Amino acid sequence: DEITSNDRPTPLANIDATDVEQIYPIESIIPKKELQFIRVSSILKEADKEKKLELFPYQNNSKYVAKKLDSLTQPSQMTKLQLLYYLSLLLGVYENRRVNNKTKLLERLNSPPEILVDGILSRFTVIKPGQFGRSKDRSYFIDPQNEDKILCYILAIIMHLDNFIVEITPLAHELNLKPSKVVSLFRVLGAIVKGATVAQAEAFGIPKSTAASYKIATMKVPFKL
Amino acid sequence: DRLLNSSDYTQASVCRECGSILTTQQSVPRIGSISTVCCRRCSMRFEDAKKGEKIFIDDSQIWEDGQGNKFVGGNETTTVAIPFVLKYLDSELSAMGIRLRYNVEPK
Amino acid sequence: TTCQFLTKAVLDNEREQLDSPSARIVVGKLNNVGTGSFDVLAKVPNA
Amino acid sequence: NENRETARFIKKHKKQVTNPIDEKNGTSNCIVRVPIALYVSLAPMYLENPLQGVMKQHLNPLVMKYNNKVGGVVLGYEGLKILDADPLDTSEKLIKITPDTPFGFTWCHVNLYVWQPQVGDVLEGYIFIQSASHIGLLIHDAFNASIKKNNIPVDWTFVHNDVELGHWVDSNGEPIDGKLRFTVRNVHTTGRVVSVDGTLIS
Amino acid sequence: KYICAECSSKLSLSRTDAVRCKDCGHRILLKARTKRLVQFEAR
Amino acid sequence: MDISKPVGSEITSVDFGILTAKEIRNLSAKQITNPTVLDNLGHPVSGGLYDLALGAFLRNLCSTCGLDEKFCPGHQGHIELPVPCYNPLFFNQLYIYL
Amino acid sequence: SAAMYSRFVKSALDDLDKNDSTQIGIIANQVALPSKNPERINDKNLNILLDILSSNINRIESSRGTFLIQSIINFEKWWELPPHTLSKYIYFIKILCSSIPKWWQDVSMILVSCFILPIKQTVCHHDMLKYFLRMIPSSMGFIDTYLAKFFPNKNDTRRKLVNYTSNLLKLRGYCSELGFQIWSLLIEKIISIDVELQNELGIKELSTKLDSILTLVSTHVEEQVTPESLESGEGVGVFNTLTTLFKTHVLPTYYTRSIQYIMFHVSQQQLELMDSFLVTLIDISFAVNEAAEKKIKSLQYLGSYIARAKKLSRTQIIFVASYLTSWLNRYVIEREEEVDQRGGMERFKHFYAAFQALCYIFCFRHNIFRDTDGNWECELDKFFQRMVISKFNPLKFCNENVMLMFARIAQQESVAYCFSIIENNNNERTRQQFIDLQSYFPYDPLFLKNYKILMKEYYIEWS
Amino acid sequence: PEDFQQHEQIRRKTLKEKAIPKDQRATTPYMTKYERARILGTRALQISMNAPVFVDLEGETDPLRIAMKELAEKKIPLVIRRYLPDGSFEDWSVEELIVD
Amino acid sequence: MYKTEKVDLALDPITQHFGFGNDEWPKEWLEKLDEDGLPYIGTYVEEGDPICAYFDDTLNKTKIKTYHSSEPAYIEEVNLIGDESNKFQELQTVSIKYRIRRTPQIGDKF
Amino acid sequence: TATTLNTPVVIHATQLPQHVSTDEVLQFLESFIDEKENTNLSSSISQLKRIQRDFKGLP
Amino acid sequence: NLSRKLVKADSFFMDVLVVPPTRFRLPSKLGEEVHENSQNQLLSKVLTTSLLIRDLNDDLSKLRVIFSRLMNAFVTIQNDVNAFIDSTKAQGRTSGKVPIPGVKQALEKKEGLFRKHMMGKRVNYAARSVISPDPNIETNEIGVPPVFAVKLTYPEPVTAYNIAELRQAVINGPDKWPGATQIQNEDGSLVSLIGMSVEQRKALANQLLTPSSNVSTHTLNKKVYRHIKNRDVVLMNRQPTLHKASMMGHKVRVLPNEKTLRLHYANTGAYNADFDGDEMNMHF
Ligand SMILES: [Zn+2]
Ligand SMILES: [Zn+2]
Ligand SMILES: [Zn+2]
Repeated sequence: DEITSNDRPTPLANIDATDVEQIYPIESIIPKKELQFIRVSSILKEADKEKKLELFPYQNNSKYVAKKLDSLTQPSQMTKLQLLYYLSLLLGVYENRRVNNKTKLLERLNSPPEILVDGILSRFTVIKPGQFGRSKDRSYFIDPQNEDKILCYILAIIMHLDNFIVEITPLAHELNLKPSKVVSLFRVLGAIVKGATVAQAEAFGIPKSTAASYKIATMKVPFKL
Repeated sequence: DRLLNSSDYTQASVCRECGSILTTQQSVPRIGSISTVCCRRCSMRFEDAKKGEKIFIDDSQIWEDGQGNKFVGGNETTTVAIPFVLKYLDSELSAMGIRLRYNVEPK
Repeated sequence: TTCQFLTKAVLDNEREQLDSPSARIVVGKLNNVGTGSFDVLAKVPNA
Repeated sequence: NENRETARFIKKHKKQVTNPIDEKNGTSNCIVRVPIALYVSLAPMYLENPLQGVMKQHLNPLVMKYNNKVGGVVLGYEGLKILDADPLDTSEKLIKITPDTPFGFTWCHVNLYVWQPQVGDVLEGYIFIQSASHIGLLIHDAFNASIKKNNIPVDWTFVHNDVELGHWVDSNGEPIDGKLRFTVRNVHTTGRVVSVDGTLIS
Repeated sequence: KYICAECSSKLSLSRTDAVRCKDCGHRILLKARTKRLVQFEAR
Repeated sequence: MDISKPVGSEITSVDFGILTAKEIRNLSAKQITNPTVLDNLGHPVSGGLYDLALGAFLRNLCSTCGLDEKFCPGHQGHIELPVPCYNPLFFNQLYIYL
Repeated sequence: SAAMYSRFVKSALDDLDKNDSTQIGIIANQVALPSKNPERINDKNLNILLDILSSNINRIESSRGTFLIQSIINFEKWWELPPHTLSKYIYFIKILCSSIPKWWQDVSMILVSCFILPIKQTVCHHDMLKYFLRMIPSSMGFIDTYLAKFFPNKNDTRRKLVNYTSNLLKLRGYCSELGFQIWSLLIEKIISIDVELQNELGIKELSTKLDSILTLVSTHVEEQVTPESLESGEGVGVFNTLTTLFKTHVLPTYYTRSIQYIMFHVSQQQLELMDSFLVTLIDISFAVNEAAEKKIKSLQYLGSYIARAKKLSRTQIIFVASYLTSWLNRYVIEREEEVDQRGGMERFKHFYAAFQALCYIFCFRHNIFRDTDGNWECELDKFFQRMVISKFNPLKFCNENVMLMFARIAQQESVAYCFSIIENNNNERTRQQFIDLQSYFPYDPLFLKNYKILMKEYYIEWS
Repeated sequence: PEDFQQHEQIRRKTLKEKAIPKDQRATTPYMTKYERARILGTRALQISMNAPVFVDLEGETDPLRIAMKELAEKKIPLVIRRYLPDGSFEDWSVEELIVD
Repeated sequence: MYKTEKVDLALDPITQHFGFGNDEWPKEWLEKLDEDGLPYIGTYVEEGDPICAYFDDTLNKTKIKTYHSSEPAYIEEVNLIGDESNKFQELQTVSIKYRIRRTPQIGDKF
Repeated sequence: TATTLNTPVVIHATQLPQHVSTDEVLQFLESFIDEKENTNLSSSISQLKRIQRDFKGLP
Repeated sequence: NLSRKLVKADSFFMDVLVVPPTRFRLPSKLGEEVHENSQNQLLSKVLTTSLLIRDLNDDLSKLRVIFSRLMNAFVTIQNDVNAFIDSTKAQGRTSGKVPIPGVKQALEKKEGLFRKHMMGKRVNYAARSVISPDPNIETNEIGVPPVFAVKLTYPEPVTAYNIAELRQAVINGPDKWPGATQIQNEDGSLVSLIGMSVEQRKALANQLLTPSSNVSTHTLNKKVYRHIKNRDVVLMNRQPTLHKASMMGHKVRVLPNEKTLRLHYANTGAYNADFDGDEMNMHF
């Protein structure tokens, strides 16, 4: 059901590096060509959040894009800001999962570059081949293969933007899922679910009395051989 | 008006020279192509386009299928007044181990 | 016994005009045992 | 069971008529008459004039296009025959009506002009108006042609405008009058109006 | 407006409530009538 | 059936046959050999018993005709047996000719 | 930097022949932004581009060349240009799609859809069109699904729709020999506002839009049909198919009254072209194997086509329609021996209408019905006297409005005598909806206030 | 063209061989009820498709009721075939057929 | 005659809730529903009329359960069923009783 | 489109394509055109009178 | 044999068991539980029996009891294909109330496939109803309620012949006295009127007779589907009948009254009828 072998949505990953931030590349997800074609030199000319989330192509209702937006405001942190346009299309396909053309989808995004778009359509969507779209653009479809393929770019961004931790309930429930959906989904890349330690208990605001049900997921070292 | 025109009339399509209804398609066309309707049994694969010199194919037999391939043959098929239950039946009996053939009056 | 009346029917591989209405209507056709046992022609004026 | 099957490769792929050069005048002959048995359906409004009433039924919307079975781009009809089902010539005659609908049948055979594309044969070109990635080639000033980038000669070269369609430069640098050349390599069937697609190595 | 089914122990409960009758351990709750200018049938 | 739709042909007869390996080449679009039909996650597996290359299952697009299930009949498929086995139908006939 | 831009667009076209082709797709994402944004392509960078792309211009058709052609032709709102940049861009439409029926097919998709625009914004929207209607013979194939395609309904706002109704009279005026296609949408869509009108006799939107059609279309088409093109131009070809086209979109619909004003205005201006339509009303009802209700309305198109006008050869009105007065002799000689047979009275829809339509001329023009000498026209003392007490009683099954104007003029002018019969009518006195066709008169008095500008010309009051 | 005419003059001779003209007529020469249950409604849907009419109908807006006003008046332009069921037909018309 | 209907929900924490939450459900069907999501007592149900408009959890929306029968009747009783359970849950089963007013019309049987 | 009312159902060829020269049909297209006036029949007149000038006339 | 075809042994062996299409194996939802087609349960018994014995030639050719992995499974390779087709003879099943029906048993339920699907079809455009006797019917009318005079409709074309009565059907619609419910057009549209207002009931009646935009369908015309009249025929027949004179057609007069069907007095001799609860059909 996939050109990737055997049901796992993991592309060519890395487990055999030495650097902490370089344990998993986004080149496994977003290739070199689309990653370097962003006119990014106009974002941090402005600073206020009203003047940042109102010139992007997509405006959501919630703060699920901007939950780490104040963690990057300096232009010393531009490498993950290319992911924040991808934050603006992290939900760019699934909350419009019903419709699958592009010129109707052009009224969803106020003038983006189309070269930034069709790396996700060619792989992560299952195409309806129709020439009624092809004089315009590339139509597609989302099959029932595509329910847990659409979250790992949070386990390498929302993990990545706060020094490699992920908490359950601001992730299992801001994505609207039950916290038992993920335990059979934790070990799809090499992630480890674990409890409450002796130092990092303050990273959400929990006591020690629910510490056996306070379960965290993080990455420190290359995955244990 | 009763036993055929209940809801079971249709313009089903029959490949003549093998005699089936379940075999043909309304194929997803090429870029400019319109109304690409063909059969798959009386056709053959374009990987077998070999051989008198090799004859130049005439573009009325190059036609895109569903999976993405390209194969060649089995073109003409018209609309035949058929019940769907018969269209159910010749695949019901194909599975049990009987091959089936039909034919029409205009050849 | 139409399970067993095809070992004596497919094996022979016949050609049936299927003109009885227990075979004429299974393809959908006008009946020879009634008011459509023929057709109508149509006079036209000229060539 | 190897060589017996292989005979059908040609009888359903034989070029029905191939044509050599014509008159030595630049053009070539691919206008030709074919009678065909057009199994048409009737016009129940028009059972007082089927000499016209079935002509407006599958014949005037049959013009100026290509089909599957004649293997050529049909152009025009002549000699309207209509056929019967009797040992009868006769002025008035019978039409078999359908036993389900007023849309009757007749298995008549009438005589058609057709244009056909052949392979490797020369054909006329007129400077009509010149394109960007095409040279203007109006075959009989009626239908269009096509080229590619990968099949243009070296001495074929171009100049764009400078003061105020497009200038083309031959092997030495002087434009000519309307008559052009074009050879045939492929065809493309399924556009809106059909056209051919060839090379220029002859 | 939710009259219990044990001993008609009248309660007016909302959502997110611990359902029990309010003298003993019974669960089932009915619902009462409210006046509405509704046109009804008489022939 | 409507008067506004004619039909330009009919059906005359019937003909029979018996399943040979030659007519398995062009009869279908894809093999079927994987045991289960769809796993967890909701997708029907491709190259599967509900393949999309064998019809159109559960409102997906049909990967043989390219249009929706309102215009999809569903297409023929085929297994390949480990050994070519009997047809118990015809077990009453070529038992004796054997 | 102008020399720095010229090498930025010359280094693009090279490596597609080296199969790299880097700098191609970067520009075509810039030519699709609106004019709301200063970071798009502009005047200088485009004409430099449209000549450097034209170095060796056989470089479009490849596996990567659908992304380039579209947004150049989709330069949205392309009438914002000074007359220096405007030259080479219009030339580029004349080089890009001059022979390929694939994107020039998407050009007339634009040039017809941009005819909804005002006329002073279409200085070249139709002059681009008219050039290939005189040079190319067969570009008429793929515009034949482009006429009724770009008709929106009234869900769109007002000024885009009805301005499109005028923008194709420029285009037809140079494309004359074709004749029939351009009407084939605008013949149908007179009915659609009219269907929503007589059942409304949300209604105010039918006031000024009908003012935006009636005074609009019946003036510029009126300047098409002109005496300077009778027998030298293309004027005879105008009349050849504006009768049968009137027959197939005014006659098949009933109770739909704004549509009979097409040829009601341009041929009343003269003498012959009315009489060209006087033979048009003849051939309709006078055959055998025609329709069912063809005897009533077509000769009811002679009722107020004679009465309420002014320019008629009235020596020919008795003369040309003498066959209908010879019908009234033919109806009484050969066809009064059939009534006591199988059947009722309603075989003869031809009799209560065409006799009524000639009596619809009666109450309106009584000074025409007298000569100089003192007699009556065609001996009215016997002709309308013989038809009183016959086997039909033509004073029994009648109309209300006009067939009870039969009471003033019949006595004071001494025409007939029916005053002791009116009491005798209502004792003896499908078919229940047969009155629906025999109650409406085609050319009724005019109600509007700003199309009466055109049609108070040949329209008189009650006397 | 090769074995097209193998199927062009195999039908123009198996129409001679299968025909019977009016001289060798052998069937019952009446306008019978299955015929009357045929040629009305075969013209009635045919006359429903705006076919021409010869006789003035009495406004009787039913497609069936016009043809019985023609059948007892004979301006009915239809021709009946009749099968002798082992490979021979027989021809008629309505002008030389009379009603029960 | 009586037709006691019922409403069973999702055949894990409880995620199906009677009543309304906080979305805006399309009005004009105030005419049958109390804001607790249970209907009235004694109103005239038709086909084209909600019964138990309840508030979801998977989108946090209010879905509407209309009437699947012809039978233009009135609405009578409301029972509330849940589970006696020490880890007690919010009640998730309503068994609503109808009474259909059957006049003796022609074609009945005596 | 393309149904039995829009397209004839079965088409086949009678015989071999009896060939004419390019100038032969210049005498025999006039009977196809001049029998017209004694949408598609609009575009059957104007575009075919402009292919007259392939081998007969000049614009 | 006009084609001169050789008969070969390869047909009489089952190489392939061709699997039925998607639209013929579709799992619907029925009951408290849901599970897919019982054909696919036969197929997914064969594959994991095939693919158990498929992967043993790995264990002999890429070089004892391992030979019994194939022979005593060949008896189940045999038992694969047969119980797909015919399950008269499989392994000894206990009284578990059901062995699974493959195709031929799954054709004929109570030996009723042709008897309910092919020959004895379930039919659209019907009416089942309780009967009643009533006078003033001349033995071939049926008085009908208006609720069967609004539901069963009749296709009928427009012409230059059916306009005056036929525009009355369009202007009522599905409301009352018989009207017009599904207006179609020159191509085959389905323009309903079950929610379109009386503005759209007076509109479409001035629209129905129009020549087609496509001149390829130049002769056709719109079909106003009126309900039922005094001018059409209802066929009616009793269900347990066992003779010829039971399929007796009648015309119909609309009868503004309650909801049953009205047989005439004299007609009860044919149908072998009572009125003790017995009730017969109605077709159209
Ligand atoms: Zn085939
Ligand atoms: Zn209590
Ligand atoms: Zn398919």
